[PDB]
Amino acid sequence: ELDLETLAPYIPMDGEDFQL
Amino acid sequence: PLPALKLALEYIVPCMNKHGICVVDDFLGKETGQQIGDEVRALHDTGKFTDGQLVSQKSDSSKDIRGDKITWIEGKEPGCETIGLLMSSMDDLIRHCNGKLGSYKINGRTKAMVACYPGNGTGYVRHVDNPNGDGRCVTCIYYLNKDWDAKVSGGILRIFPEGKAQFADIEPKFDRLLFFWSDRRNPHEVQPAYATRYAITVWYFDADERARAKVKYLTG
Ligand SMILES: O=C(O)CCC(=O)C(=O)O
Ligand SMILES: [Fe+3]
Repeated sequence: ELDLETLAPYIPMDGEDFQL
Repeated sequence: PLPALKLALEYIVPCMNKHGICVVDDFLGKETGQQIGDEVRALHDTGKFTDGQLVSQKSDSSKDIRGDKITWIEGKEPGCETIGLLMSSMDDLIRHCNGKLGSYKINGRTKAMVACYPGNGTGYVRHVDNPNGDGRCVTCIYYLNKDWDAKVSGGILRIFPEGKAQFADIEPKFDRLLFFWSDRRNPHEVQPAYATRYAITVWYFDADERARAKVKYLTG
């Protein structure tokens, strides 16, 4: 099987993230 | 935009729980949609876009996977005020969905990905947005292509919702808002685009999954 993370759109894992 | 409470509880929530995909057409109206288009075109014209990237990078060029160019927008930047209004309207809908979208607890989101497929047959191969638990639970996309004729310019987002007898073809229509579960239930592809195609995505996080993903990242 294929590692699907190699096709997945990047998002920052560092920093915060925006809080709702 | 329409009153968030009713749109969220009476349309978005049931549509998402039954189908995992929800289309809201004519979300913000023509005037606001055109203002967003002008802000996006200004980002494009001033060289802000860079090659779209992938979660994990192996030997392959990113352009063999996704052919778009993007920039990340927080919402308060000068010249992005209407994009900021879009993001706040998305957020308002999600907040009115609190605790009603599956079992998720949505507490946060990414910045907005402003993305352009610059024609020339560019697209995005079939993929899952969040295949291995990075916290993303809802993908939210706003399309802003006035005059798009998909039969000639392509660029259809085709989603293959798991277990369904038909796939879901989403034309990147002006002022269309789209939600879908980001996990493996919704593999999808952007079919080749033959004109300049714009869309703005935010991903909403499930609190517990996102915490687990952050722990994994912070521990190596
Ligand atoms: O623009 C679209 O319709 C979808 C883009 C997409 O699938 C992505 O960037 O992950
Ligand atoms: Fe995607």
